[PDB]
Amino acid sequence: MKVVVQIKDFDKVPQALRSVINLYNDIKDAEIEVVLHQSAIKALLKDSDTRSIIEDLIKKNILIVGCENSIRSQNLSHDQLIPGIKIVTSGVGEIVRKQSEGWIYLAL
Amino acid sequence: MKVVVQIKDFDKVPQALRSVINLYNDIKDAEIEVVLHQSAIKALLKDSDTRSIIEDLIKKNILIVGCENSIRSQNLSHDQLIPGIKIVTSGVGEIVRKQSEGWIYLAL
Amino acid sequence: MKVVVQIKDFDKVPQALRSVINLYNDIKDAEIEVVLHQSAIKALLKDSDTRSIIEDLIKKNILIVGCENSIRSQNLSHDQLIPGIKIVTSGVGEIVRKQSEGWIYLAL
Repeated sequence: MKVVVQIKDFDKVPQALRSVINLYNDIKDAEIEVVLHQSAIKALLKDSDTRSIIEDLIKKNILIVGCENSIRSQNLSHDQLIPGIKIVTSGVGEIVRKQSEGWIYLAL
Repeated sequence: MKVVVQIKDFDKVPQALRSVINLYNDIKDAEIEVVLHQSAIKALLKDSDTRSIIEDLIKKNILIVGCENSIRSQNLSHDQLIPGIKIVTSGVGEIVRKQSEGWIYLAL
Repeated sequence: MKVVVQIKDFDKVPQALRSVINLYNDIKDAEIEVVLHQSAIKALLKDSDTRSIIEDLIKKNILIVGCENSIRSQNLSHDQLIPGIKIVTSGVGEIVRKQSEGWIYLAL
C-alpha cells in the first residue's frame, strides 16, 4: 500500500508524525513517503525537537523527503538537515507526481 | 459519488461540518463518510457544541467515523461519544483504505 | 498534468499561493485549477493583499475558482471580487468532481 504523506504546517508536525506512526502500525507492509514543505521543513533540522521521531520513521524504512523550495525560503542549509534526508526540487511537485504514479495521498 | 472526508483540527470543525453540509447539498446522491482524528475527535463527544450538526449529518445518512488512536490519546471513553458513531482502529488507515477502494478524498 | 488545488484557510493563503507558483515552476505544462473556499475566499477580493499574485497566476493560464457558498457566508458581493474569477456553486463539490474526472488533488 503506497502512501504519499504531506506535512506543511510546522506547528502541527508533532501530531502529524504521530499520525504517520499510526498509519505505519495500521497498514501492513505500507510503503510510506513523507514530504515536508512550507514551514514544516524546519522539523528536518539537526536540532529539531522531533529529530528522534523522524529518525525512528527512517528506521521503519519510511522515506523522509524535504522540499528544496521550502529549505531555501526558510534560509536553511542542507548541512543543517538530519542525515539521510532526501530532497526534491518541489515538495508539491513530488506530492502530485507520486499520486499520478498511484500513491495514495494523505494530508497531515 | 463516494467521498471520504477527513477532519483533524478541532478548531476548524465548525467550518468543516458546514463544508460537509455544502458537499451533501451539491452532489446528488453523494455517499459520504467523515473520518475525524487527532484533536477533531473531541467534536464527537456527547456534550460537544457541534453535536446537533453531527446528528443532522447522521440523519442525512452520512457515515460518521471516529479514530480509536485519537480517542485514546485524547483520553476519551466510548461511553462519552455520540451514540451511533462508528469507530476504526486508525483514522488515517481508514482514509487511505477508502481511497484505495475508489473513494474521493476531501481534506477539511 | 491536471491538478486541482484546494485552499481553505485565509491565514495560509500567502504560503498557499507561493506553493502554487512552486507547482507551476516544477511541473512542465501543468494544467492547474485553484479552488478557494471557506475563509480563503477573502483572498479573491479586489482590495486583497494577494491580488497581484492571483493576477499573476491568471496570467500563467491558471484557473482561479471561488466557492459561491463561501462568498455568501462571508457576506461578499461578486462585484467585489477580482475580475476574471470563475465561481462554482460549491468549492468542495468542484474539488470532488475534478478528482473524479482524473485531476490530482493538492490541499494547501
